Amino acid sequence: DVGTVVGIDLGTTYSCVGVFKNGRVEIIANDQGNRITPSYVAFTPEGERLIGDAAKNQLTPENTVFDAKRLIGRTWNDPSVQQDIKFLPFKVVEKKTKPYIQVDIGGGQTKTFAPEEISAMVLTKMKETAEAYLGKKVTHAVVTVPAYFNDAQRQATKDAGTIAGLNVMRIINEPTAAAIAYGLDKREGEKNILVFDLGGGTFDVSLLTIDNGVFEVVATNGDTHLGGEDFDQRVMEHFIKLYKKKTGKDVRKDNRAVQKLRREVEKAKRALSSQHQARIEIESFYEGEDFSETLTRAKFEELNMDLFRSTMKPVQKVLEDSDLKKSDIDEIVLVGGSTRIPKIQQLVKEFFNGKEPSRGINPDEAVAYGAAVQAGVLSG
Ligand SMILES: Nc1ncnc2c1nc(Br)n2[C@@H]1O[C@H](CO)[C@@H](O)[C@H]1O
Repeated sequence: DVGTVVGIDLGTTYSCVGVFKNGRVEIIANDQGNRITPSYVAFTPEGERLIGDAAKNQLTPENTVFDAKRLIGRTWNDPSVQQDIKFLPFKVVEKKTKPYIQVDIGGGQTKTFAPEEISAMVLTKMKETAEAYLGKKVTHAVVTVPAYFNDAQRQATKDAGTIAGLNVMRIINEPTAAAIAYGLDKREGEKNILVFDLGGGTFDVSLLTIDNGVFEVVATNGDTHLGGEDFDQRVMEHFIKLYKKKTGKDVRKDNRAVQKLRREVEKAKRALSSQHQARIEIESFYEGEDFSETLTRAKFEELNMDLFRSTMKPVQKVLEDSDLKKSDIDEIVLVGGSTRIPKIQQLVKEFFNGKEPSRGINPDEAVAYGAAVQAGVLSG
């Protein structure tokens, strides 16, 4: 009837899908062998619709859609939308009071998609990912949303699901799913949970309270324009300025050379979470002339220190807005791949006077894991 219910984390930049199979949560890998899929849609001049990794990694930016999560369930005239469309390379128009995305789907053919139709495309990819894994059709799902999502934003995420052919049984808050994944629900008494979520493009701090398996979101903070990509971009600036000093050339003149460096800078960033040095390598790069340079963990930290330190400010504001002190935090939950960064981990620990955060689940998978825990109960 309800079949195997899937747990889907529908993120701004990345998405993740999990299932409960043979007594445990399984985080499913896509057709590219990745356990997280970029929340990207691209259209090639030939007319092919690309979703995920193929859409993000395609060398080309007017016909590449991403960050639909910033527009979903919002009106065109929403000041947040108006501010956001200034940074989006694709066209956004007013249609049916909403911010519809306009793209050439190939051969000069123009189409408009509501932000829930783009999220539906990402959700279809997640569903295809789970169906390939399970060997059968998926009809039902548990989809997570940020704790601050209002009525319209939650309904539009439910609508995205319906378009993708999914019955979104439950909409669950992302920090709550993160807490469920660490088994913080299975505890007795009253506990205060600080969820520190540093994603690809958004930073969210949530103060939750657990009272006998029952969660309550007390206060939320963060910065909607601070995430992992901002860290990639700081590294990008360093290498663009250095290539200017070493060759007198301007890398930014070739868009594909920028995308190549962006992909290499992102791989290097991930490597510096485990090791102390990473090398970037690109052929030919720019004007046939090759690219080979190194990045140290210490330099990455120095290029991003102000952005890293800025994350402590909303943590202070949630504590105040919940009338709590550092001593009142029983559990610290780290969410998002960016929390793998050793300096981010050091900063959060020292802010909580040596208190160690929960560890076990990968922070980039915790929300889909928690969603897959709830999906399991619902599957039976
Ligand atoms: N190991 C890691 N070290 C540093 N960053 C990482 C890591 N893994 C992931 Br995934 N990321 C970044 O997290 C964001 C998505 O949540 C993206 O910007 C990713 O680049």
